[PDB]
Amino acid sequence: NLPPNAPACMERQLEAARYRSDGALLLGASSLSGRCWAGSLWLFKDPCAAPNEGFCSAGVQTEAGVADLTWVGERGILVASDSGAVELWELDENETLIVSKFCKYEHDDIVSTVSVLSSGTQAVSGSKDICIKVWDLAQQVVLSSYRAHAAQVTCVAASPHKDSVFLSCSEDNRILLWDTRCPKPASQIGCSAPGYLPTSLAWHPQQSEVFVFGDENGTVSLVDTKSTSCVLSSAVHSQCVTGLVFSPHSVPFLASLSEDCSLAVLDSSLSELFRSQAHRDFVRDATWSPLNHSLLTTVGWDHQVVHHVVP
Amino acid sequence: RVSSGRDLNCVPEIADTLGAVAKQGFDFLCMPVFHPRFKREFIQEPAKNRPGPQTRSDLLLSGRDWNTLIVGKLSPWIRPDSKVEKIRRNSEAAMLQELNFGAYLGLPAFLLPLNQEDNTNLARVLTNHIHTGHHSSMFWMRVPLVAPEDLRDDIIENAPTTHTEEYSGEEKTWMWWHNFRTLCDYSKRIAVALEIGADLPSNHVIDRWLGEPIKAAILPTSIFLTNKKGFPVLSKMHQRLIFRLLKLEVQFIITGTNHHSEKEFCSYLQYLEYLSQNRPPPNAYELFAKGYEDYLQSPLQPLMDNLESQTYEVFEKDPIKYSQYQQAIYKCLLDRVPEEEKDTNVQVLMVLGAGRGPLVNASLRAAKQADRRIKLYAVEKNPNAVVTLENWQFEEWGSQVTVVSSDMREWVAPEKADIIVSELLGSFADNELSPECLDGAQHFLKDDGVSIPGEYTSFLAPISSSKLYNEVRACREKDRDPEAQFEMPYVVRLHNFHQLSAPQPCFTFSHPNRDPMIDNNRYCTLEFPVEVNTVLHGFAGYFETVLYQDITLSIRPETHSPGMFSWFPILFPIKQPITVREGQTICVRFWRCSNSKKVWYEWAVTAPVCSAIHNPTGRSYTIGL
Ligand SMILES: Cc1ncnc2c1ccn2[C@@H]1O[C@@H]2[C@@H](Oc3ccc4cc(Br)c(N)nc4c3)CC[C@]2(O)[C@H]1O
Repeated sequence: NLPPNAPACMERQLEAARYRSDGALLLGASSLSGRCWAGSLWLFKDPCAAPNEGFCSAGVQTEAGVADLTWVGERGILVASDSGAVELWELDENETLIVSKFCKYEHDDIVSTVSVLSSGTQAVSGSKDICIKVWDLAQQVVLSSYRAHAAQVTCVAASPHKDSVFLSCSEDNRILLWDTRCPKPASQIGCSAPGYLPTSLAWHPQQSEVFVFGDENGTVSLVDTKSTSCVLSSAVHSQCVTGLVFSPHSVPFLASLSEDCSLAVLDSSLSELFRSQAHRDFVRDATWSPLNHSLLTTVGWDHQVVHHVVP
Repeated sequence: RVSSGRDLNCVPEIADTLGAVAKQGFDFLCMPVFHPRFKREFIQEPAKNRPGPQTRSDLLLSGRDWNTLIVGKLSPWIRPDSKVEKIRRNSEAAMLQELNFGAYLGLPAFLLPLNQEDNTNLARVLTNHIHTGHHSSMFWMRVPLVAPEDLRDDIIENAPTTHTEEYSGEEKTWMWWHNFRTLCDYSKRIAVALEIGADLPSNHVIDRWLGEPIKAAILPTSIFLTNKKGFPVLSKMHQRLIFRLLKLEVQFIITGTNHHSEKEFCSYLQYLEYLSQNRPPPNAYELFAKGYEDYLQSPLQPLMDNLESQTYEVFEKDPIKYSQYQQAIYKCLLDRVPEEEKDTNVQVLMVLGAGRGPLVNASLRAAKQADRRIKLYAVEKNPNAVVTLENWQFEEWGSQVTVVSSDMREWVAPEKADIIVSELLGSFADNELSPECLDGAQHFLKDDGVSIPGEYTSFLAPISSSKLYNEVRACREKDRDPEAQFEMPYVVRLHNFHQLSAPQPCFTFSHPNRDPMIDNNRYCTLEFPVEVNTVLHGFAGYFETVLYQDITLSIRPETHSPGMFSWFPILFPIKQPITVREGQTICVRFWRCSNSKKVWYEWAVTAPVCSAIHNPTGRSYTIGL
């Protein structure tokens, strides 16, 4: 049975997969081909019933596509839309509907990346318009707007525990460490060699001065913000590294998403432990189960919701 | 009357989006033809075998809508010049796919960015698409005045923005365009879509775009200031550039989201319509020249060829020209015959090249003003024009005017003249052979006789115009030298060009020619200081003439006779464009050559670099004697 307001079918291009603290799967999907080029938001309190539409807890459609997604708390959903808007949608009191809280058109091009800051009162967005905007979720406004980059903004990642700190990476080849407390907030960091364009960023969930980045060539790199010249790097993929996700474990695992249609799971030394060729198209997200730590869920453009058992 | 477009990178439903931009008043729409985020694979499995459709169907709009209202846009992930081989190969395949689809749709224009220095492979793939078939479709190269790297906020603590002046660096995006269109061999299908930023660069950086084929101007919503009532407006400097671009008749494109959210998107449009309506109106010359902008014409050879009726008609509808001729005669008559002799002395006036008689009438009007007695001889070689003259002489002029049907160099005059009047001048003064004509006639001018005009001087100026270079290049005719079109001058209303240096005098002739051995041949060296970085495409030619004393005519822009629209400037092109840096001198050499049968010009640039001698022996261009 389909909930009220929920669309009859889901758009083929699965963009985001986000497990909530309780274990309920949040889905982001875009219609990238055919007549209508829009998107939708889905909730699966039963993650084993996704992508099947008639077996969801909540569903809604968005005006335009969904380039990026993020859980704002336990009821809020922050969306990066093709429209140029950063949208905030809120779960029903019964968690059966997904209602629009705000839709602000602040960016001049597609919004591709969103990360909510450690508190949950603020968020950062990155668009093809080369800008980075710091938002006030409560006030429904842009607090700050930064034109630090020279090409489109590929990834923005808020610090695990600092509301002033966040990472960014662009097609201008710069990885920028941000601190809103400094008069000049960004700082250019990374390895000595310029190399290949950065495409994905992932803060370490335990070491607050360590993160990982993926490049356009399939290389995953381990970076220390302090020593500001990388030591560890593994050519994990044959194509672009789309995303990097850390497992909830005390000694976390690193999931590697790619355009090569595969998923890899790496250790502390960036060594391969698992690999999944389950997808037949681009892998667009990864989300580790909060309930079963060894379970990892991925979505792709092949409309598959694969549940991996990670050893 | 501004033709405008809406740039969108998000179109959920094509029909609703089209109707939306239509209601807002936009003439066309720039939109993706494939979803901007829909990255496609062509080599690697499994992503290669992705099920279709790859985009939205052509059936969604009528053929007419596609041909007229849609401007395609290349997908932002297509990076043909990427450092990653896999990306380079894939973007080549994706670029071809997108361009082929837009050609399939019959799109009038398609946009591609120049957002970096190296676009060699983007040029190789586009050029290849142009040479795959034969079509009219335009390619608008989306290029900004200021590169993003040069307009980024000074917020990177360890990587600061340069506060030093870099004259050449500030002109870096022009070089991107220059190199891209050089590689594509100046295809007439490749034009500029010039993106204007919030902060304008130095005027030199802007001027660097003069003479370039700008077909569209892209204005982001962000550059618009907010006025006291809350309406989007522009700075006085942004207005200056808008007015400049309005003259070039570009299509204005609005990009970005609505930042003046209280008002609608048509407020950005309304401002442009307001600016368009509040410019100086088309003055007598600008209204006349309309239509002839950068339109190349062969200069007339009225000696070798007999001019048509409607040509003399056009010559005639120039009041200022003949007003001045009248005044020059009126002045000469008073100087030649005093008030005491006002009834004893009858001045013998000879109009040499009388056409349909505007100078015969102007001489009569000059006499009925100076209150003096005149005898007229209206000499004309064109027997067709003579029919007009003899029907005029019978019905009006009477015995006062003697119509002579002869070549002025052959005519055996019964008596001598006090004044010989003529209008044998071309856009380059002596190009219609005024010197040779008047030398053959000066035997029948009294020993103290006057010539109106008495003196003429031509002027040259170096110009930059990629539009006019390409316009000439396209003048290739079968059954002749494939490079002949560059070895000939053109009468053109120069519009999209840049004058690289102040006009300097070239050739001077004086009548009567009191010289014992008359030589109309000339060799002249001109040194033109250039204070800009540029590309030399040719030389604009002009003239000035002394009819009598202070009574003159001029087409030299600094001294152009006001309201006089008879002569348009002349153009001497060069076969190969020449790069000129700031501070360098353009040295040109010009010769006026002749034999017994023909006259011509030869020319060559000798600095900063040499050109070949243009028109050796008059091989491509001669004027018949
Ligand atoms: C040897 C000889 N003998 C007798 N007549 C002679 C010749 C050589 C030329 N002509 C005659 O001179 C007349 C010339 O009058 C004009 C009138 C207006 C002009 C406006 C412009 Br713009 C322009 N470029 N040139 C102009 C020329 C051309 C047309 C004309 O009627 C010829 O037949």
